[PDB]
Amino acid sequence: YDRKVPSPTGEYVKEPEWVLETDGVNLSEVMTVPGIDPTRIYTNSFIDIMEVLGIEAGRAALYKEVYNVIASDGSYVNYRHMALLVDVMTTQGGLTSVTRHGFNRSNTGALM
Amino acid sequence: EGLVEYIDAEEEESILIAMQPEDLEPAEDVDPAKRIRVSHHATTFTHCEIHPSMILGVAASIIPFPDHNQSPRNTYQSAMGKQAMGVFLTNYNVRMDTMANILYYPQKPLGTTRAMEYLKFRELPAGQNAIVAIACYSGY
Amino acid sequence: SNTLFDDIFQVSEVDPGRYNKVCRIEAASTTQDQCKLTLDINVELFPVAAQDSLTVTIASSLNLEDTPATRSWRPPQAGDRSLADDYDYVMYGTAYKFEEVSKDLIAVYYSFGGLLMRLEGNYRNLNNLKQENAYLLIRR
Amino acid sequence: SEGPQVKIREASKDNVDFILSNVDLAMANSLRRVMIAEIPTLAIDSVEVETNTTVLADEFIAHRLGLIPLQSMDIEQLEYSRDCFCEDHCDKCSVVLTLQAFGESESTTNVYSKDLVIVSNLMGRNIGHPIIQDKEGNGVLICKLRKGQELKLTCVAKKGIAKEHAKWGPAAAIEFEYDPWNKLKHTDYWYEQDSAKEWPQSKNCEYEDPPNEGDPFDYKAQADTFYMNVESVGSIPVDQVVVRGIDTLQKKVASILLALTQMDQD
Amino acid sequence: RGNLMGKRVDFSARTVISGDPNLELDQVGVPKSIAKTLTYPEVVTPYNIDRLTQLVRNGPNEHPGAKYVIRDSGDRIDLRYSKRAGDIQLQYGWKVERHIMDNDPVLFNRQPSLHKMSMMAHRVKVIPYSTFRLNLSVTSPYNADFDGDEMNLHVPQSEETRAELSQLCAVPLQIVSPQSNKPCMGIVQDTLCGIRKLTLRDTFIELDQVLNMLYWVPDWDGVIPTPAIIKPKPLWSGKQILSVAIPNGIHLQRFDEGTTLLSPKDNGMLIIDGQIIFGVVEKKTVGSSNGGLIHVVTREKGPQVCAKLFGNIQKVVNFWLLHNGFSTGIGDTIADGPTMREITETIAEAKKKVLDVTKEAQANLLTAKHGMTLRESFEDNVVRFLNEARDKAGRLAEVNLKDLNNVKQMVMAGSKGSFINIAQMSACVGQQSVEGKRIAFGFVDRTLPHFSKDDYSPESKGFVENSYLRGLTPQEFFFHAMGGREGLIDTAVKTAETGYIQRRLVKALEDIMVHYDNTTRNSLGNVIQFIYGEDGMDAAHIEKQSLDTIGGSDAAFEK
Amino acid sequence: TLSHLRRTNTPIGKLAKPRQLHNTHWGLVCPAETPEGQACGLVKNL
Amino acid sequence: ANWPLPVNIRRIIQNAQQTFHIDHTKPSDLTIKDIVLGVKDLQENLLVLRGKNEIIQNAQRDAVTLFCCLLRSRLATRRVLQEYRLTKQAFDWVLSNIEAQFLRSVVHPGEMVGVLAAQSIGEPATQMKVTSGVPRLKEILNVAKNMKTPSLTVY
Amino acid sequence: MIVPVRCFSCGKVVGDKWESYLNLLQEDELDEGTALSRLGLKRYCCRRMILTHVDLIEKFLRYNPLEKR
Amino acid sequence: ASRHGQKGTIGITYRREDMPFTAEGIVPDLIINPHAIPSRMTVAHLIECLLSKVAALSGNEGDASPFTDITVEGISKLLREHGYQSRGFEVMYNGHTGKKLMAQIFFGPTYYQRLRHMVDDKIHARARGPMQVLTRQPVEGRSRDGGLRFGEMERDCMIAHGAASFLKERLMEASDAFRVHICGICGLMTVIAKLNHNQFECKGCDNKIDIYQIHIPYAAKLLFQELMAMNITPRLYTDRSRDF
Amino acid sequence: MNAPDRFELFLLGEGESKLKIDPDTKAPNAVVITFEKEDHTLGNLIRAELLNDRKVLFAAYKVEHPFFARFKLRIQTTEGYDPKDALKNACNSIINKLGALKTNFETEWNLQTLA
Amino acid sequence: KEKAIPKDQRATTPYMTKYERARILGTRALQISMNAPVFVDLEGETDPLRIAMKELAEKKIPLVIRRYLPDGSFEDWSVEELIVDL
Amino acid sequence: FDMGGYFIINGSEKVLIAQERSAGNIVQVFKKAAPSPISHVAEIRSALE
Ligand SMILES: [Mg+2]
Ligand SMILES: [Zn+2]
Ligand SMILES: [Zn+2]
Ligand SMILES: [Zn+2]
Repeated sequence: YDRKVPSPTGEYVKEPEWVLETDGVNLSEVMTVPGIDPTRIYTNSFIDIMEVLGIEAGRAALYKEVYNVIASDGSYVNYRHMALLVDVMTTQGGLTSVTRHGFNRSNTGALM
Repeated sequence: EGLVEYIDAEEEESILIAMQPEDLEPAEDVDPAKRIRVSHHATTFTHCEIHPSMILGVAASIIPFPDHNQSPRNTYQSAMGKQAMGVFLTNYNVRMDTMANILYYPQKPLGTTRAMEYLKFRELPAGQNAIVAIACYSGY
Repeated sequence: SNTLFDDIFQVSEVDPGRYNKVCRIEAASTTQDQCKLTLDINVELFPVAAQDSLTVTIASSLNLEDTPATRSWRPPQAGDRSLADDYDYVMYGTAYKFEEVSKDLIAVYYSFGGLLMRLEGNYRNLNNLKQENAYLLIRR
Repeated sequence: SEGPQVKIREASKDNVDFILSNVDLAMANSLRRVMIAEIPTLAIDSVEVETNTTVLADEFIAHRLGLIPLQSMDIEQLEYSRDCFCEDHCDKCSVVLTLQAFGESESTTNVYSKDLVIVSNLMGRNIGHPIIQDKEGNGVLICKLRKGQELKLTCVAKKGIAKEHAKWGPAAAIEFEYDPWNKLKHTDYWYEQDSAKEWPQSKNCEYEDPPNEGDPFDYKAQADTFYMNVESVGSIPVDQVVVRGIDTLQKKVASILLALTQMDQD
Repeated sequence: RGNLMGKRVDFSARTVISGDPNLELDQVGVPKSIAKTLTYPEVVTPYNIDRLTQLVRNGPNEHPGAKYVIRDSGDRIDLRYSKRAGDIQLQYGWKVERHIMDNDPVLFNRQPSLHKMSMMAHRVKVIPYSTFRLNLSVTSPYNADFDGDEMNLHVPQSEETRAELSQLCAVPLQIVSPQSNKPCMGIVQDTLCGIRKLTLRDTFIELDQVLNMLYWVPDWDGVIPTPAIIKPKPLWSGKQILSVAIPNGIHLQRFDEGTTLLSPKDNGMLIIDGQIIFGVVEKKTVGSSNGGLIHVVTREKGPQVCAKLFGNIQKVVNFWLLHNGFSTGIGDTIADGPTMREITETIAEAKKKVLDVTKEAQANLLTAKHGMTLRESFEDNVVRFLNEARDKAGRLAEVNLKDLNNVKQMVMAGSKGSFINIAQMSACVGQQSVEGKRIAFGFVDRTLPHFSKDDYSPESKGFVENSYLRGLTPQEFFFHAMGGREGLIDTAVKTAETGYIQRRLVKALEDIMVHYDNTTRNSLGNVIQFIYGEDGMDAAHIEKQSLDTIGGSDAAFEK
Repeated sequence: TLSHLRRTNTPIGKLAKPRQLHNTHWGLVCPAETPEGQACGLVKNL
Repeated sequence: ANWPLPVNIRRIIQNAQQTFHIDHTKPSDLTIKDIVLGVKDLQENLLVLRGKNEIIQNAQRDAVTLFCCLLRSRLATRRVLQEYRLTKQAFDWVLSNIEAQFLRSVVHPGEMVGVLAAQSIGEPATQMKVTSGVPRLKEILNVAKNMKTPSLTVY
Repeated sequence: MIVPVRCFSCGKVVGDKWESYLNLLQEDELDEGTALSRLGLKRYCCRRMILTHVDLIEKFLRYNPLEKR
Repeated sequence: ASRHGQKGTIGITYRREDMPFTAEGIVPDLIINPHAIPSRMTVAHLIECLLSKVAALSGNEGDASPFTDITVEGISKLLREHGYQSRGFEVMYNGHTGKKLMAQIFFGPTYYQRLRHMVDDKIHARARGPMQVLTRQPVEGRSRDGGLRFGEMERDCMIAHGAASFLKERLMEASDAFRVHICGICGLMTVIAKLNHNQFECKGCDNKIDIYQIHIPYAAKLLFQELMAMNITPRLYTDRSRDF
Repeated sequence: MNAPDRFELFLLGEGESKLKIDPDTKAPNAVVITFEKEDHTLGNLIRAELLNDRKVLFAAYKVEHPFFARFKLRIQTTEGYDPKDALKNACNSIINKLGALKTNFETEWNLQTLA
Repeated sequence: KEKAIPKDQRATTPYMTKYERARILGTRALQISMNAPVFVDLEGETDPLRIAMKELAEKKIPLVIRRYLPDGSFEDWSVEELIVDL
Repeated sequence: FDMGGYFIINGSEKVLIAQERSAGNIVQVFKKAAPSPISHVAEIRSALE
């Protein structure tokens, strides 16, 4: 992959780095393997991110997953629209689904 | 006489069919406008298609040059060809139907299809030959 | 009113580009070795060929006596006298940029309704060109 | 007299071909618009059906009858039904035609426009008679009948213009062309390799000299010397179509002048 | 869901919609019969006592007219059957239910109505015929065409809703969408193609035509601009006349690839004081794009000024295109002989490359790419070669197209089409894929009963070598039909699945609102965000800007 | 009328994708005649 | 460096230059003290929250952090005097417009952002190695324990 | 169902040429192209009016009359 | 619609003297936008027009069967033999002014079809009309003077616009609106109101001075009554019991 | 059905005038004339004739909507020249030119033999 | 009245919102349509909405907006003192 | 031109749409998903006409 890191002169230059892509997720055990950068490891499934790094880390991971889907087709959506959806999904100290088993099990009035 | 044979989908799995007798059957400059046709250089043909155009149905046999169209457009025409006013029957004056539509002056197409002969479209046409201009005239 | 710039140029080359009526001509002044002109000319009304000599003049107004959307343009009337009578090709446009090329070289950009002109010269010959509207007169 | 010039190339009872020179494009275009849409003509407008045992609908026959071209040489002597002081219609603003056909023969019998009979008082006029323009002497095939079928109806003809309905249109296609050599650069010829070889030359190209093949474009030239071919449907003579087209356009301009004068007083 | 959340309502109308380039952006054409059915209860006041009395006299069968008279006591008097006693004497405080007139604000909607711009308020314009009429520029927000689509109309019945509808839902207020902080309305179709043609350097307009074009702009100042060319013939450039529609004081600058101050290709854009200096006008300028002319105008001069811009540009551009013309035919999809010879060789070279790989795999001398099987690696190589063959073939055809080619003209202006459309119509349809893979062996080890088993050549697994101009062979026709069926199935399935997703999302966030303390809370009062969007701004007012401090080298920063 | 007299219907728990135009359909059912709605692919024409 | 931000400063600067017809050659009358203090006190008027307590004031300061960075970068002492050639009258005009434009961009209380956000995310969905498109969006919205193609990225 | 009275495009009368057209095809042994030109139909708008017309009236006339006099 | 998926409605009708005309005097019976061709790639539509033009000029029946040896170039050659542009382009004149159109128009015959959808069978409006017996809302169906559905999605868009008052007007004044009396003790709609005598009573609570009237949709009344028959007590109250 | 009666294209209605002349405030000595029950046939002809007059500075016409048969004509003349007088001269020129054409056509037609 | 914030410590935005303007114009327009006394000089106008717009421009609308907080507290803002900047 | 092929029931023309079904008396082997004790199943819908 190509990542833009600051150059010693002060400019941003693209340098190549070797990145490993995996099928299957074991975040807890892989994160401890020596030789990798634990401060940058990312997982496709935001569920394991929440269980290992916390709700706030899951919040960022959830937004990135949503952003990728929206940006996969080239469409652009304002950040706050996705941020609000992600914030609602993580406001109850956890990842609440948008089905009848998630937001519809709260206490917001029977009529709603 | 053994000149033609009925073949089902299961039996097609064990035969080799030729698109047309013109080129594939005979043992084997070229016009730049003709489509690129593959000979397939096969010398074991067991059957020959009556005509490739017969793979189409009743509704798809009315389209002129359907092979010069994007596939989804042909599908739309098939559905729309069934909603076109015409002459469903010649005895519309003695039948009491819930609803019936009859065109005043039906005309047969200027560009027709050979399969169209057996659908009686030249006897019961649904449409007219209008003079059409493709232009941006008034923005309407 | 009064001429802001006048000189005689020799057309180095003519480029029709992708257009059929407008050509971009590169010319250099015959008296100054640091003056060049890039101009777009409607060759349908004023054909231009290579190695041709053109007298280029820029004026702020067309009326003879000095008078230093201003006013609604009206068709010329019989007996009207103006600087345009002494030239063959006349254009009206606006200056939209003043660029410094070197210590003493100044380039002025003009746009006559989409036909762009670039006048490059020393600081002491293009000092009368202001960021305003001006007429361009060309005589063969 | 030293105004627009006219030169007739081919004259017939159905088509007139001429060159209209020393005229402006606006006038030439307006003339053809008036010839198509604003020349009064006589046509069947209402039909009363007494008996109809045919295989066609009553409105189907009525529509066909309205498209039958009728003589309109003396149309100016007729009056508009809207401008006449009559209950429904009279001999001063209308013509009545009757059609009666019965299937007396075993074979199919054809009903033509020659079977229409005028039952009104023409008062010495020259209008109403259906136009017969074929060798056999029959007219338009209005309907077909078999044995035992009868058609009985009455037609009323009124004067109108094509703007109200196309059936009062007295002129067929009108050819109109100018500058066959494209010397005014009014068209950008679409082509693949060479426009001249791909675009056939108009038949009018022989009446004008070709371009000098290298001369500068003439920006002072204005379109003139229009080539026109007016066709007539047969209701009125083709020459009368052009003559009355000019008359109609002249009257319309005069009406504007008259209206302007009336405003001047007030 | 069927009777409380959504229910059928009165005072509404439905009919087919049509396009009218002579209608303002916010105007809607209403059929006369519909206007005679829908009514608005207007209160009788000293200001309209005379006007309302005339409507009562006109009766309910003559537009403009009235249908009912409601007294202050609540009694309703039907105008029909009432004329026998003569016209009613009106009094202050009464209500006269009269036909909807011109300029009456109405709500115009089209289902499924997936976003707020699909339901906007328009101004009534009673018209002949039995169809609704609306401006072309507002079709994109509605996602509507004129192939038979129908739209719903709703008439407010109170002054409060009348003012609320016209001050929040008005079309001009929806020009800049908050979904992507970019305009959702722009010049489209004929006006987009015409404006691109009109702004070319070769477009010059004579005096007679210029006067007509100038007069077509309602807000024209009555001053004829000086022609770009004064002698030997007064000619106005296309940019000069179009600049009249652009309001004064608008500045816009854009540089495309290779664009300089002396634009050699006439690309880019430069507008000073509402005058176009150089550059062609296309979708990047007058379309629904970020930073375009519409975005600049609506943010600098307001929404009402921007609404007038839509009409002015359309009126001037449509008139010019009416007298200029623009068409397209078979001749626009035909490439010259040399291009076809190059295209045929290009495809043959790709086939030969595919032949070589198909021979190495048969010899087992091909090593599978890491992470993929031998067969999967072979398929990827074949697909890559064939996909590139179509792209290269299309490039040759597109380059050969002349500037006069109508299909090329449409693509350049952005009105319709794209590169792939030109390539498939003229050069090569390409490889047909089902389930993201080549045509599978429906039969035993073959695709159709015309090839021998284990045939992996492009012609066998669904490579359409011909173009739509040349025609598809029967094998290609069936393979192409198979690919299209995948698209039709996806369209049906995608619509159903996506509709459920949208409903779920809306219901989960329907009770979230921004409060007067700038915090985002739901119906329970729980705080979702302590400030909307983490910055407190509105998406409709956001624009993309460059941060000059983050970028650049240290030396550049110091300088 | 002719099309309606030659139509076929496929009642849709199954593990397959019957809506696709299978290769064996060549020459037996029209590859282009199918409804555009919920019945796409399931209703075929001979 | 290209990010969405409320006020388009570049357009405002251009309007000031074109409105007052900046000479671009004659020296300006601006002073270094005026520019630095003019920009500094402008940042104080960019009020999103109006509480008079420490917690709200800190939140207000944080809310305009990024915008102030853009404001300072564009209205730099060197850039204003050297690149823009702004006059004191022009500079004051720019400052007033920036304050007015920023206050117009603030979200209006009572706006139903929740429905707007849902429609802005759902409307694009109708037009839509790893799972993408609607199946992935369904995978995200529906919190499914087992996803089709889980993956890890290791640096 | 029956030959139109007028050409749709230009309004030329074509309803009085149907029998002549049929006669030319049958007795004169002329192809449809030559017969159309001999009838004076030059513009292709008129040619398609007679060339593509279907005479459904003949089929209807085969049914016995509903009401005989 | 044509035989190639191209369908559309009549935008406007023009008389003969307004339509563009060729040098021969032929005016189109129909005008379609060029923009429909590229995105849809219905090349057969263009070929058919070229073939149909040749067929009419030659008095023949065009052969448009899918898989034949007929090529576009062959049609073009025959068309050129007739004195027409090989690609079907013609020089046209503007009907308003008579001036030549700068561009040449693809012009020829094509077979078009009239579909069953006519606007007169769809146009309909409703100010007021019959209501359903059960829900007391506008009936369904054009033939029965029914109303139009203001569905939940439409409600969502109005909530986004912030037009709270308009939303109430659609749901109450433009649809079912019912006034009911509720008891101050029990929130049930079981108050017997003798409006002629100006008397109210809530049997079971034994009160006549604690009655309130509320405006709710008739459907809402039906829901609560249905719930009451289901042993559920939806109680409507006018005063708050808990602070926000 | 909402199809207007076809006679509304040319027939003048009740309480309606053929011409409606109103002064234009956008430019000096400019007037706008509204023609009722007229189309491009007269607007194009009148506008073209006006442009031939050296004392007319601006002359243009437009049809706001094709549904209605009315067009607007804007005329601006030099100071001291009445726009109404300019219209008078233009109409008279058209009438005179048309009359000359009619006579020329008739004399040429009388010289033919086939018809 | 502990739910009424005194004018000295109001912390809401001093700018009238689009929703506040929409209701104020609609409410005042409705009152005008029902024969309410007009407090602004009329230079010729019959539309109640237009008259309301004229009143708002001159700040002659005798109404106050009671902005509610998510806890039940509220602030009273007069139309005259609210700046109309949008 | 009428081709028949339909029934007249209560005055209404009714057409019997052909119904597509899987052939009987044919052995078909299918694979099941991982969450199942059975990996492969051979099923025959025995039918006697
Ligand atoms: Mg549609
Ligand atoms: Zn009479
Ligand atoms: Zn014709
Ligand atoms: Zn009680």
